[PDB]
Amino acid sequence: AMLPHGLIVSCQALPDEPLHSSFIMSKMALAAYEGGAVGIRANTKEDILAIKETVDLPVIGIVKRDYDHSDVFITATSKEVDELIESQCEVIALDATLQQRPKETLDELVSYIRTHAPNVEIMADIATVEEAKNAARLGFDYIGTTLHGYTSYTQGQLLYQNDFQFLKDVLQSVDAKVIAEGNVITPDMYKRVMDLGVHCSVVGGAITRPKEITKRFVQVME
Repeated sequence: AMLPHGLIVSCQALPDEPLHSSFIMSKMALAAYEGGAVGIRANTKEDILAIKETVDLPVIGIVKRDYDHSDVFITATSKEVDELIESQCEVIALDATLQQRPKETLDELVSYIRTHAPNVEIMADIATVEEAKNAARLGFDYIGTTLHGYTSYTQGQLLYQNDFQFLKDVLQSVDAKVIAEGNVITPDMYKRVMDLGVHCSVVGGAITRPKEITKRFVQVME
């Protein structure tokens, strides 16, 4: 397995966020590497290639792209997969909910990846326990929780709620490698999720989003 136990840093500034920049994301990933991260989440082929220039950490690649008439935006179709194959990231991740996709179904997209990029591992971005089970059924190499609370049917939910109850349920329903992702904001939460038995945790905003860290300081004053 490409991803060792440990901390993954997500370096995925989108257009219109302050640090949107292949170049800046390559230096964020260099910082995460120097601080002891064991991998990187990255978005778009161009950011993946920039990152692969500054670090040798295995990278988890997505392409975030909206399609009309679909709620699936994380590596929705084989178009995004083909970009990621050219990028040579070690792990291709994709929304592995069962919401309607623009083109291939999720089943078909998994088969597509195994067919055309047999050397790459796959990772399932999921929002629910049933989705996690289905991803295990599809043979995903890793199962992440980034979509928990970020779908229309999980509004309100936060990974940490009720002492990480959702994560507990996920770990008990599958035997696949489970990745805690989404609002892991303190070293203490990170410790907690590793204690609960996840393989890795992914941290984004608490490391690579100074706007969001800034807002957390400023709001104690409200």
